[PDB]
Amino acid sequence: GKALVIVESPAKAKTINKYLGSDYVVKSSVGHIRDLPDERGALVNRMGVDPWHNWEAHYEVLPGKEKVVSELKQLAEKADHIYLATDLDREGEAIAWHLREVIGGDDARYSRVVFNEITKNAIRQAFNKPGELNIDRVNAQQARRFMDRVVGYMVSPLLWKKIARGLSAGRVQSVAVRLVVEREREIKAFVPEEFWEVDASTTTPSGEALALQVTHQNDKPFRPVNKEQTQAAVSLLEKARYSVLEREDKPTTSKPGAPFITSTLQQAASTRLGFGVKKTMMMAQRLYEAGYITYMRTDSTNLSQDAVNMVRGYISDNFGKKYLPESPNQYAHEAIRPSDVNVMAESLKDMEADAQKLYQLIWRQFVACQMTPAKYDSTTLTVGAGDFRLKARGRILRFDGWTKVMPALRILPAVNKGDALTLVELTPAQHFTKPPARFSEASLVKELEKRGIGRPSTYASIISTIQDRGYVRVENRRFYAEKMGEIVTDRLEENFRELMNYDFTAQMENSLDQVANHEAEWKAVLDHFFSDFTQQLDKAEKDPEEGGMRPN
Repeated sequence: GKALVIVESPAKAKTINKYLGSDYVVKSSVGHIRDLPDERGALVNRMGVDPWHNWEAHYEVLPGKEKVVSELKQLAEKADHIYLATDLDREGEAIAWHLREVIGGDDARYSRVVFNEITKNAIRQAFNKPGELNIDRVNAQQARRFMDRVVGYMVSPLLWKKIARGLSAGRVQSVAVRLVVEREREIKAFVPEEFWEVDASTTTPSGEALALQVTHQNDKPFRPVNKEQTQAAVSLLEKARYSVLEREDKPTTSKPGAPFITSTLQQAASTRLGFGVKKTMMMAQRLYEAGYITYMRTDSTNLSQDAVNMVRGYISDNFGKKYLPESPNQYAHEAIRPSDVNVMAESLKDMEADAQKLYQLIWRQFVACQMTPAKYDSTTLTVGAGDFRLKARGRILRFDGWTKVMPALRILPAVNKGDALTLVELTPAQHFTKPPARFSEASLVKELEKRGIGRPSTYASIISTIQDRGYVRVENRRFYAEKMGEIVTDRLEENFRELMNYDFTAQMENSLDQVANHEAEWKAVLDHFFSDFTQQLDKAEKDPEEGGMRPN
């Protein structure tokens, strides 16, 4: 009679039931239901996957999930049609595939509903228009997991043998570790270069104070490398006559950022709220399942016509016509944004302080992204003093614009060209060049994004995995490569060069994308991967004198 609707969690179940009437019975699977646990039978047994017999797999129902299978199966008969309401990503697709496979029955009896938020409208549309299970996206998800399995299960033994028991290799994890290790070595090997800067304090005809930075001497960039060059220049600057050579006023603006995507949210929540990548995604997931924000795994900065018109309505009524663009901002599945702009952080019920803060961050970025630019009247003064050229840069806020939604918060004095300035004080400053900055949780996420290595569904698992596996650590909010991280990275780089290659790893993500869009076949892709991998693994297993992996 009714329509059976399956979601992956009870939290989602509860929310979505609010928007589905009596023709539907909503049920959670309490998790994922089913999943995995030159051949060597016991290896295939362990992996659940057989690389030598065409990727044939052995899925088993997770522990405690047998009652679940019964419960769903029995519900499945009393219903005329079944709606697989899993999250929209490839993993959600595969979870839906598992539910269908286990429940059984005629395919025709199934629909796969997609939605990027759990609201009255998004739900009514998802079910009005319920499509079919996309086998390609399931295939793309299994390919990824089959290759992750393979690397984890087949490379790890080599590390136990050569290096130490209990070590774990990760196909992409090793690559992330590899970024941290390279940095460690950069920092280690850096030799700072000494250089000085001289600033001069002056006074305007008006008596106003004006600070300057020496930029040139003899029409060439100014840069003493030691105290004596600095002192020589200080003696001359002391005697020179200062005059304004040029005043460059120019209107400048600052634009608001695009709305959040998985990567930029991790960075922002880390940098602004001191939240770690894992905490952010867990809180973001709860906000999403509770119906407060759009889906947290996305890389699209797209905003729907309705989303944009409701925020413009909000800006118009709460800030005013001058904060509202003439036309909506187009920045480019949807970005992460609140589901209803009229819902404030302070009003979330099932959420705690930190998840409210993250909502507030998402809400402000969303509102700010559709507001007008901030306007500043900027000035750049170029001064002349003998053989020297000095500069001063300032700006005055003209109009706050988008910054109005953000919490509340150099102004050069007016001078004219040809104006004389009286030197008040000269202040030399010793400086040293610095090595490359350590990665923070944000810089690392940004780096994985920039290199095409991470994905919205992986960013945080990569970040957390490499730490837990003892390869790198985070202290004073920065990443440090552990010795075992360096030990494993060198071994891996030497014997599994292609596996560790950055471009090859980015290409695997695209090869996966190719499968999801029917541009490649999963098993063919798994075969290509396994062929390159086993030859690598064949060599690495030899003795060091024949090029295999070096021990200890």
